[PDB]
Amino acid sequence: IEDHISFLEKFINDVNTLTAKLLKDLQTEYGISAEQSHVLNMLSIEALTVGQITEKQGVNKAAVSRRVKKLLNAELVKLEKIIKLSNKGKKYIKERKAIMSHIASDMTSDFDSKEIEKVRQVLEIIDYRIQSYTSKL
Amino acid sequence: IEDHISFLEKFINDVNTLTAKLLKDLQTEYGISAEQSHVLNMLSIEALTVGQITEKQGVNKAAVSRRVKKLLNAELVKLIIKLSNKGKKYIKERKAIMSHIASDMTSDFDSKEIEKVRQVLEIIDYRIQSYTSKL
Ligand SMILES: O=C(N[C@@H](CO)[C@@H](O)c1ccc([N+](=O)[O-])cc1)C(Cl)Cl
Ligand SMILES: O=C(N[C@@H](CO)[C@@H](O)c1ccc([N+](=O)[O-])cc1)C(Cl)Cl
Repeated sequence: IEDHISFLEKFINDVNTLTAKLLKDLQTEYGISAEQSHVLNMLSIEALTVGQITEKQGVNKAAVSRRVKKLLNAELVKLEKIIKLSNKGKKYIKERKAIMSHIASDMTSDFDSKEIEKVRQVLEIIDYRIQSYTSKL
Repeated sequence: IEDHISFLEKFINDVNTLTAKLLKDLQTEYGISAEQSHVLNMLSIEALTVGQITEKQGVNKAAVSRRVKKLLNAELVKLIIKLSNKGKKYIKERKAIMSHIASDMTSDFDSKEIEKVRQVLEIIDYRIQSYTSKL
């Protein structure tokens, strides 16, 4: 009830702890820092400004800047202007989705796509609401 | 199933987005960065010796090392490293914000619906941890 908030916090912590570990090598192979990939996956969504990324993240603006340039030095992301992803950066995101999808299947081998449908409908609606709140200050 | 993973990925991204904005003013008011707040947030649960404090985040040796102490000074942390009273009070405040907003956002839902939501995230989390542990 405010216990769901905690669970949700724990659930997220776990996904990060897992995704981190699952993506270690690939990040090494790319030269990437964890916080850098999360920017790449953050842009995997479209294109954002360095303030947007800092404001959607909540870390020191300088740090976001230090990671945004390193991605342009590595040709992982390009510019419009705004900051898009480069193809090099895409094959990455693509190599990520592939590792994610392999494990997600194990853990969801025995589910009911109908069970899942309703649950997702409830989330898209919560997601919709979270976004509206965010825009207003 | 890739679209299911994209959504969860996005879903999370917003939650994180939103929590940041919603706590910014209060974290600034306590003089701490967001990153110092999960450090407290992880301790809202337990108390931890550096290793495990990093065992969840999994980032740098220095990132952990130069935020841990800051907090003792701000006086919201103790060493082990457990919460301090001022720290305990911060969380109380943090939980307020989060709960009112989450409530007033789920309010029109049939507990039955939300419950099946949590039950499917629990099964999913149960498998993650188990899998995590298998490294
Ligand atoms: O933006 C920053 N520094 C610039 C200028 O030196 C950048 O060159 C930089 C790159 C890498 C690192 N290093 O710590 O990973 C620091 C700074 C600040 Cl984090 Cl010091
Ligand atoms: O890896 C993270 N990065 C984001 C979360 O929004 C970043 O803004 C951030 C990192 C660490 C902490 N701190 O509380 O541990 C807060 C925020 C998690 Cl906290 Cl989700």
